[PDB]
Amino acid sequence: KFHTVIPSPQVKCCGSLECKASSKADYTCRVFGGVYPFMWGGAQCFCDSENTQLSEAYVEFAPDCTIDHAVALKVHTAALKVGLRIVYGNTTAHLDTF
Amino acid sequence: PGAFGDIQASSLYATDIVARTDIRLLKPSVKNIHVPYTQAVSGYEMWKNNSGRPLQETAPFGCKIEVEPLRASNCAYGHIPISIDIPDAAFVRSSES
Amino acid sequence: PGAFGDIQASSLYATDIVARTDIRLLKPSVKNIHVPYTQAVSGYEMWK
Amino acid sequence: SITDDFTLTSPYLGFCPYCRHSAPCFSPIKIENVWDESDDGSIRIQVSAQFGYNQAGTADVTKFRYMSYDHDHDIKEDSMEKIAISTSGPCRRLGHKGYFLLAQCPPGDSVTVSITSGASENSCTVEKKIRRKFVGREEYLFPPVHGKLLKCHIYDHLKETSAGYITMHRPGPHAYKSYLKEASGEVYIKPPSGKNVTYECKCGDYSTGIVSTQTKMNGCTKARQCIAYTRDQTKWVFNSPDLIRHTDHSVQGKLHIPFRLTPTVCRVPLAHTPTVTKWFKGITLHLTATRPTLLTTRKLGLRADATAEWITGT
Amino acid sequence: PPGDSVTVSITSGASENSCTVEKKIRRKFVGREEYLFPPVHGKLLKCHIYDH
Repeated sequence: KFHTVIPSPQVKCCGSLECKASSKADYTCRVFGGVYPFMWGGAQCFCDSENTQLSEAYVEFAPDCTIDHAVALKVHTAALKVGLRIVYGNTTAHLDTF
Repeated sequence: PGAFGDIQASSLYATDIVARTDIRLLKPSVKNIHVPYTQAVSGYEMWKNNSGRPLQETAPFGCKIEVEPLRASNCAYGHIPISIDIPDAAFVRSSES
Repeated sequence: PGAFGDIQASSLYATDIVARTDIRLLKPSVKNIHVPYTQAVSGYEMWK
Repeated sequence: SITDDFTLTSPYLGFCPYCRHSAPCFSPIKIENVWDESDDGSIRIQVSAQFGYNQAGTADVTKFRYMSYDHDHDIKEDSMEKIAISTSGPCRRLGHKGYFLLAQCPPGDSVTVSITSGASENSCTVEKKIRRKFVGREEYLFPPVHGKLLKCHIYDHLKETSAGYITMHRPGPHAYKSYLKEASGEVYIKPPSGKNVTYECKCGDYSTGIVSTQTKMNGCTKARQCIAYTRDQTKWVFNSPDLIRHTDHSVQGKLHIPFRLTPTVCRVPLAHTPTVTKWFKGITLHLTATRPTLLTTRKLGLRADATAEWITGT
Repeated sequence: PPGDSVTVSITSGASENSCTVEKKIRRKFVGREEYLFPPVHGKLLKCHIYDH
């Protein structure tokens, strides 16, 4: 299972921001035109409609993935190995052969 | 996206994770700071719901499927041409018996 | 077992009750004192 | 490296989609993540408040620190008997450390974290499907006394165990409208008593500075075109989607995620032994199941026609 | 919350009592999508509510 990591939004919010390239898994970015974002405390910057917000979203491994995960395998020709119990005369021999 | 293997990595502790989970970033509507997003369901979870029964229960010839290493134990199929070179001392003279 | 009449008596106040409910007594697996058992469903309730 | 010094970290305010009044609001107990991969029904919840620590950040099991609604940007401490988790009914608290709570919750369609009394009484409900989980091929409500022992993975009740880490970043700017006066036709910068506050204004020209007292600024007719936030802020906050990042958004430190998913042994029911009636080339199984029990068959030849069915009743 | 009955109770005092009636209360949503509680991000439609 993936953990959608959304970082804290960046607002160079009197001016403009540019989408970059990152190696994080499924790194999605988007630049939004005029925002004027609010928090507990009112207006977060000064210019009215010259405000740009950058949305980032990539994907991680969930913390519980070290236990609940799957492994993808390719398996080639199989080999047979047997344990034999040859009893000849009054002597018993145990042995493994390919 | 939405199928098994939508997120892949060589190991769990790897820094080269590759993923494709269909993340669409939406234009914020509310005044409060927000990152509205939408995503496809976890392919791992979808496969877990639609995995079917394992090889431990769908195996032929009464095979016991075991892991670490992967093996199919105690399979009843076919014939094995064994060739034994019995030591000479085991045989006894026809006079002794 | 599991059908109507798995417990039968000539009267409700009888000392000669006869039954067959498939009581299976299991081996105690825990350290504390226990009588593990499993039983078939009540035939009377099934018929109801 | 991963630190446990919570004096260097601070709680924050999030945007809860469902507060006490059933409306979105800024809350100190916002629910960030909910994890349910435990085979005994427990869940791990991440919150914007820090549990088990006092105001100063030193460990104190009976107290939790949260973000005040005040204009002075302070951190408040309250007792942990006021922390209540509910999913459909009340949930049992099994542990707490930092942003993380562990609870045993009945199945339900939502998760709630509340402060049940005091000044900071609120809630936070998020939509999560918490579903009943059972181990094995037999259904049960609570584990039986008699059964066989399998391998099940559960969340450790101890907070020292670590299941990963979370990245802690520098606190971003937090503009407060209380710091602007707008006296007559020109704006004034009013700090929260003697604390340094930095201003960013667009009164024709970009101007910035730090101030300890009242300031007239220059040519700002409206208070809309300037913002002010406290400079003292240096304690790290979580990488939350509800905060505005600093210009240096690098991973400054790391915190643990407690309650590791460890392997243990569970108690699982043993079903009623089937009654087998034998006929020519076949068997009949008389199966008594009070809860859904899985019957799986297969042939031991080349064809392995495999029946799987969940059986309830006789 | 949804349910089959409605109860009005006097939880304390001399006149502690109750009254229960059979009324079907079911979950209600607006639009073509099911939700448990309204989301932060969405589209604003016309819904009719009881003025508090």
